[PDB]
Amino acid sequence: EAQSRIQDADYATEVSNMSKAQIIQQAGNSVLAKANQVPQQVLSLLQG
Amino acid sequence: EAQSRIQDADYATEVSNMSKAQIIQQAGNSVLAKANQVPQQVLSLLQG
Repeated sequence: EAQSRIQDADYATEVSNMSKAQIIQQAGNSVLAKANQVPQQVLSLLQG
Repeated sequence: EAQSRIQDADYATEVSNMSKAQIIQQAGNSVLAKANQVPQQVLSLLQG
């Protein structure tokens, strides 16, 4: 029982952790796509 | 007489003893099955 106390992660805790990690990752990927939408306003200015 | 006083267990006493022992054994086995119904709720948590 004491060894179980020391070891044996709580599935509730790591389930919540991975869920929020996955959402943060997807948010980061979407924001990365928005930021990698690099300025083409420079291209727009170029022909002006 | 004296040897009978020393030896010769009381059939009433050991009949009662084994009866309650058998009941305790059956109760322990049923509770053991209930406990060995080891957490599957973690499995439910996973797909969420």
